[PDB]
Amino acid sequence: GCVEVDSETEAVYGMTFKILCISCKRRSETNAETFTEWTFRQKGTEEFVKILRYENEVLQLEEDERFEGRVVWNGSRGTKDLQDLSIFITNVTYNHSGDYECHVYRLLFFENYEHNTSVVKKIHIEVVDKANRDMASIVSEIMMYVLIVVLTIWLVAEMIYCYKKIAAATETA
Amino acid sequence: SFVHFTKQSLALIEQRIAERKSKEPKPSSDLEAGKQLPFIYGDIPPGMVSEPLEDLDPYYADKKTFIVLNKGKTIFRFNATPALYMLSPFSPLRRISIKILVHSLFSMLIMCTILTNCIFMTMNNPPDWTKNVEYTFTGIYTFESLVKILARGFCVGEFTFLRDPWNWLDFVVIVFAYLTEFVNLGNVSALRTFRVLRALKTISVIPGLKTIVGALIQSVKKLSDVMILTVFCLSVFALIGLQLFMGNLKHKCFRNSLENNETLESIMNTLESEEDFRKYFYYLEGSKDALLCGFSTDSGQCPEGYTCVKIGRNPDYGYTSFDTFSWAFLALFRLMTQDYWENLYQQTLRAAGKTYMIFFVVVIFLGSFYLINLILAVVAMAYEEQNQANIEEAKQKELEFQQMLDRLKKEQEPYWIKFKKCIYFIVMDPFVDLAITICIVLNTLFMAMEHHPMTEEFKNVLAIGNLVFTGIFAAEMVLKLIAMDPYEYFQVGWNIFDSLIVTLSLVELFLLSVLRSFRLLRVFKLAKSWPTLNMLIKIIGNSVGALGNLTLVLAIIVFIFAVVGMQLFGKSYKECVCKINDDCTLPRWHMNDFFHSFLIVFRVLCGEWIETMWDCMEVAGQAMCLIVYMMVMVIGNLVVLNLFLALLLSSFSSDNLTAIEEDPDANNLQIAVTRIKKGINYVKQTLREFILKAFGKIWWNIRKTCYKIVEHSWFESFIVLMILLSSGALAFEDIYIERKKTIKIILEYADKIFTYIFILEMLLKWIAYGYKTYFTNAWCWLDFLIVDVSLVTLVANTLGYSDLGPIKSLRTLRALRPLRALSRFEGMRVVVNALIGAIPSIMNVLLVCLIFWLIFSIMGVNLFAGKFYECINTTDGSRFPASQVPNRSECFALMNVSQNVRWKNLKVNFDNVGLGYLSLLQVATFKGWTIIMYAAVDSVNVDKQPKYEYSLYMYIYFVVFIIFGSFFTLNLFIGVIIDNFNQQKKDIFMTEEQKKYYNAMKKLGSKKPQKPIPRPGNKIQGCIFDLVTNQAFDISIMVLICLNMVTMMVEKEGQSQHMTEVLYWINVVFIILFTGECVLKLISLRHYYFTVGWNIFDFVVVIISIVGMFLADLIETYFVSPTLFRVIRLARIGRILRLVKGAKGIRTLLFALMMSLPALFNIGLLLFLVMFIYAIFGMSNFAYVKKEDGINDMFNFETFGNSMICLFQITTSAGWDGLLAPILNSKPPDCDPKKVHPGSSVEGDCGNPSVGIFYFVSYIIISFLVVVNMYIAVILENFSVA
Amino acid sequence: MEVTVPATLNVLNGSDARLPCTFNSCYTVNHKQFSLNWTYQECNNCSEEMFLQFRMKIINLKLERFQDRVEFSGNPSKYDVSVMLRNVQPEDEGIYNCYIMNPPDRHRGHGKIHLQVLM
Ligand SMILES: CC(C)CCC[C@@H](C)[C@H]1CC[C@H]2[C@@H]3CC=C4C[C@@H](OC(=O)CCC(=O)O)CC[C@]4(C)[C@H]3CC[C@]12C
Ligand SMILES: C=C(C)[C@@H]1CCC(C)=C[C@H]1c1c(O)cc(CCCCC)cc1O
Ligand SMILES: *[C@@H]1O[C@H](CO)[C@@H](O)[C@H](O)[C@H]1NC(C)=O
Ligand SMILES: *[C@@H]1O[C@H](CO)[C@@H](O)[C@H](O)[C@H]1NC(C)=O
Ligand SMILES: *[C@@H]1O[C@H](CO)[C@@H](O)[C@H](O)[C@H]1NC(C)=O
Repeated sequence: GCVEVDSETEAVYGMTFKILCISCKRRSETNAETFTEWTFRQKGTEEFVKILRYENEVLQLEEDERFEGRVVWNGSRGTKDLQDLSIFITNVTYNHSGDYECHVYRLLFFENYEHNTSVVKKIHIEVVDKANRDMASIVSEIMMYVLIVVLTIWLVAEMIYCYKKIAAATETA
Repeated sequence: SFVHFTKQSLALIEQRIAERKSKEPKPSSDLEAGKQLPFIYGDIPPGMVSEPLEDLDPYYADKKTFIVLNKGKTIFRFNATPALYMLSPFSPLRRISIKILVHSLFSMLIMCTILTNCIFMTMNNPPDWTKNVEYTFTGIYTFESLVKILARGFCVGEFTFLRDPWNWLDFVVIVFAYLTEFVNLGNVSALRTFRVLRALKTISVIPGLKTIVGALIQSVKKLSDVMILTVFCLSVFALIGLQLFMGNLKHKCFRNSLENNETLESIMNTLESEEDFRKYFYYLEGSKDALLCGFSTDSGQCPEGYTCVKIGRNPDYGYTSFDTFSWAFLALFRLMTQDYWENLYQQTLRAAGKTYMIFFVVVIFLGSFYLINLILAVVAMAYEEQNQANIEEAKQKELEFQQMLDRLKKEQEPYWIKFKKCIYFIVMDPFVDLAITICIVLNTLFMAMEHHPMTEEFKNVLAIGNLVFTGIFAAEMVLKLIAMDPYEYFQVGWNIFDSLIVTLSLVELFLLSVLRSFRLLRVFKLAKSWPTLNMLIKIIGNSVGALGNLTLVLAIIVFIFAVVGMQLFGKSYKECVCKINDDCTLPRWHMNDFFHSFLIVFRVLCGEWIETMWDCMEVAGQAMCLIVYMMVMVIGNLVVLNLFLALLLSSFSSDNLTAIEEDPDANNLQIAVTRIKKGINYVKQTLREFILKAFGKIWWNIRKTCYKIVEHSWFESFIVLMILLSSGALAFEDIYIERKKTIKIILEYADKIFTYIFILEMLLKWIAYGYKTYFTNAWCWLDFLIVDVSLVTLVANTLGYSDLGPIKSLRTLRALRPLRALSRFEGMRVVVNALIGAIPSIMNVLLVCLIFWLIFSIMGVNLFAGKFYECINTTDGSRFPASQVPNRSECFALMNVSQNVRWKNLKVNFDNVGLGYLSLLQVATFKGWTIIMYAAVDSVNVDKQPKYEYSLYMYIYFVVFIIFGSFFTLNLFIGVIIDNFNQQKKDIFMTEEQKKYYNAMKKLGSKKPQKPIPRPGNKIQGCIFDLVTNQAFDISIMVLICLNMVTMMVEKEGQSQHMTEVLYWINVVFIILFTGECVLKLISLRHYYFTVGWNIFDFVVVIISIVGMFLADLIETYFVSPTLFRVIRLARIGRILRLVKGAKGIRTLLFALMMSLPALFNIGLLLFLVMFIYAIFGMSNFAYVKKEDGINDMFNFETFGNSMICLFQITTSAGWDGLLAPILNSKPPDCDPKKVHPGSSVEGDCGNPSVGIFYFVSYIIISFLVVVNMYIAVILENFSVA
Repeated sequence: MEVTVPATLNVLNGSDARLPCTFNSCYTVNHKQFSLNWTYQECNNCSEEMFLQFRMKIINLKLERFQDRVEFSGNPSKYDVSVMLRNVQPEDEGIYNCYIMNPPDRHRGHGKIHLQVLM
């Protein structure tokens, strides 16, 4: 069905980065009409500004110099009901370091009922030049290697001990 | 030998009797009135029949009576007292009446009358002319009761009309008929109901049914302790369910807006209609009840604009609930019988939470498994005793008869034959017979090849092939009629059977779609050489033969129930029909007609009663429907079970006796096999002859080390721990693994250590034993195979190619990892070994069942070849009326103008033999069978729009299949299991470690009587022993616990605070009294309390009671927690659980339990392994199919918990078609191959039909087998215990 | 849809005439949609006169031929919609037809009573 996956925070200068704001309904059989708004506040600024608006399968970027022709839609497509408000950056820079807001507005249609709700998703992005490996993977790899090494050491120690044991037993008998 | 009972004879007999009475044994069954004529005098002179004769009995000689004859064995004793006091026994009126009563034409007259009346009550709205028939019917019933009274008397004395209990019914019906003839009282339906009692006159007149009914009544009366124990257990579990769930099914989702500032209470006073409810609450599309809710996070959720409330009516018309003790008992009975229990399971889980599936697991294990099983095992012992006594007495009677015969013997002391000779041996040699058998098999394979989308060259090929086959068979019959004796050709049942088949085939040729199925009957000719098809033939023949009276009784019972249901509620279904149908027309299942009433009765017998009961209670009141349905179950199920058990025992023992050798007559197949073997051997020897004519202790010093390395408990424990870890790591690969980066990485690296460790273990074993030992062991082969799969996956991933399809499937095969656990666990391995040895035993019966199901599948294919196609409005799924789109051409023409139209076809249908096999599996399991019946009975033709009930009488096809391939085949399976148990010279589910404490615990039940406590004489203390020593304090305590049970039942949902306080204080008083008894028992049984298990149970019960009340009032005042409060206020039931004491009908049950738990635990371990593997593979594959049918937002394969919930649900086969239906989608417009799933890249939203079918057929087969052995273990343990 | 009505009722001139029109339906009687039409005709083939109706509440058309002598004496909830005719006149002799529509049932409940005015 749907899964709510938080985005990543390691955009690398000169490369591409996908910001995924996934907001999904509590019941998937429902009919909705969803649109979204993204606002961005740099590391060195106070107020959030609006950067793009996506409604009815048309993307509208604001007159913004830090995103002019550098962000394209990479969310749900072909539908008026959106459960994936992702966007794509085709050339990451250092002005793309800051905090993003993903405002998603949902209008659910039930029997003689029209509910208007809202969600907000906060995404923090720090831009680097070399993607540093994460502590989880580094520690896991080191631990797997040390565990293999210690297991092998224990096994070989026991083999040599048993060889000496059985040689002594055979010589005794 | 017998005087005519003259005037002087009667006078002298009366004088002697009177003299003996003034001066002031048992009857013999051999000639009791109504049995037969004793052979003491053999025949009787023909010059005297039906005349009052001297009573042929010394015991009744001292009484006043006489005897009559009817030209037959039957003899009836008539009272010599005057009929009504104005009719002497010598009066010609009485003599003529006796003659008529004894004549057999009289009995045949009654038979004709009552059977015609039975055919007449089948009518639903009889016309005017039936009143004349009814009048003549009541007249004919008169002149028979009158004859009976004129022969014996009304109430004169003994041997009068009314002394035999079965004549009360006739008088009752006579007076009822002639009372309602003129007097106007009561409603029509109630009056018309009572004429069904005239059907019991069938039991009265037809011989044998009297004895059968008497035996059934005696058996029911014998069955009392099991019934009361079952009621008590259902009551205890109903109390548990009522406490845990109470108003939980009243949860719904109410709007958050409630415009016009209307409060919830202000809204739920003007809401009456479903569409009005639909505006304020949340209904799923097409559902009739509002969607259920939940407060915990594990329970169900509902949309954004809807909050959760506890107001409304319960689901299923308000009949499915736990609010009231009675409704909770109804639900617990339904869950006992497993009838539609999947809906209750899902509703309860959604309302309360998935954590409460433990309740369902426990109850399905305790009631739906154990109590039903022991009901069966207690009714089976009645048979094993009654039949033993009957055979013993029959043997004694036969021995006495033989002795009497010996005593009596001692007291006595050319034209055409010359040319017919050739055919005499040309049509009876093995070659022709084996050729005929091969032709039969080829014809079967040829006819199991038709299919719906058949091409015309194929169709005519089939036609000509069947023509050739029927010509061959007609020729082979004419070569036995014109070439052999026409009069000797009819002395063999196989000859008559073949003649019948060939005439039917000729009729079809030189002529419907049903005549072509009578060729399928020929496959029974192989029964003459296959000694399991012969066993099935014997089973069916015994059903219609020796045990035919039981079948007749069952038929009468079903007919009576159908008629009673029709009469009671047939007009209710017609008037009050908009209560149960939105279209305001009759539902599929109703009782307006006799056929439909009989279908409902058949459904209830099969085990599907609650769905129809809801509509019954909606249309025709609650009490009436409840009594009718409950009586139907209790009687019909008992009679069907009696038939099953009697037929099984007869076919097992009375039929199989090895009286003759294995085919004492030289079998043609055996002769042909011998000739073939000899010819092959000779040819091979000649060919071989012609061909020959033409032409350093180091290696040991390390191998011993490694061998001893893989022996230690340390190594074994380490590897088992690694197996557990590697298996458990698979449960985490949910659809949510993407949002758990750390755990994903740790697992992606842990699999590598696991692979390395297992490869090292494999190499160590290789060097430990060596190829000879390693590759000759199946467990080692399995482990090596799993290691190979893992190694291939690792190599592929390390070298890339991770997107390759075959490699992805091989990765999916990682779900077999847990199977490595099925070598190191002793219970698992022992159970697997015990299970493997039974496959060859049942292979033959499995093949016979496959053959029978193939015959049924071919018949079904011929009947419904591609006739389930329908024009469907996809918006709402409404089949278009046949008046608008009569066929495929018009449906397609409508596709051009409209948008949402489809010439849809059922996924499980009868298009070919495989799909027919699947449909028959669904029908035999009663899961999804109803859609198939509806589509079948709506059949019209190929490329024709189905019409409602156009082929209504195709229900008989399914009825016949259920009676034959689901009842008799199961009987055969059980029969071939029982004899397997018998062939052995001498438990095989237990391990060696469990054997020792099994033997140790054996003595626990067989314990010597406990030493009585000494009498202490001490001041006050002595009187307290005198108080608690006698059977008055104990009985008062028992009735106190009963009263406590009643005050626990009194609770309901919505009761007032006054009731709450009253019950709380009554329970406080009960706790005070129960503590008082315990303290008194302690101070009177110093140092002997705690020396009897029941006293320790009482002490712990008292303590848990006080503690439960204290924590209950503490949680209420502070730390509000409804769920934990409910759980704590559940130790009150300890008091009622203490009631099992003092009843030697529950303690033995519990001891049988505690005897069987070891084997049950081992089998459950194996079943959990299988369920774990299947759950993992389900997460792997079916985690992205469309959410439809039985797969929804709460019961899916998207997580380990959901997968295990579904697998537990279908372990019993409950709703296994609902989960399979979504998976059968392969291609659009019922699919979306390019479907985007946010948060993942698994594009595609439907599964592989082949993998789904194998999954859901294999799993149910394994579950059925495992439960069969689970039943066997407890049955054997009960056999030993009793 | 069973309607129990007397075949013929004789009422003395100047007295009160209670014509019973009772019916039986499984479904609960609800006034939001219960429908009743009371009609009068001089003969079987004569025209019918609409005087007493029930669409939502009791409505009396007060026809000139009955003036104000017709009232309601029944209860839809108790399934009796009989009316009360006071001071019966000789011209009142005729036929009364009782038409009932109780949803969701679709059958039309007809009840015919032939009232004859006695001296
Ligand atoms: C009807 C169409 C669909 C063909 C199906 C295949 C049949 C030709 C096969 C299936 C099972 C076979 C039978 C399996 C077992 C036996 C028992 C065999 O005899 C014994 O095993 C005797 C053992 C004993 O006497 O102890 C003789 C062949 C026979 C009847 C086989 C005959 C051929 C059968 C019927
Ligand atoms: C001969 C065997 C293996 C056992 C011996 C012990 C007893 C009680 C009966 C026999 C037996 C069957 O003959 C068949 C089954 C079921 C067959 C399917 C198993 C998956 C169970 C089953 O216990
Ligand atoms: C980033 O901002 C700097 C000035 O702060 C400007 O010179 C540069 O063009 C901007 N680059 C992007 C990619 O927005
Ligand atoms: C993401 O953006 C890239 C660049 O426009 C595009 O090629 C790709 O198809 C997009 N993927 C999704 C899932 O939108
Ligand atoms: C980003 O912009 C620079 C400057 O135009 C260009 O050289 C580079 O190739 C771009 N890279 C990507 C990935 O768009």
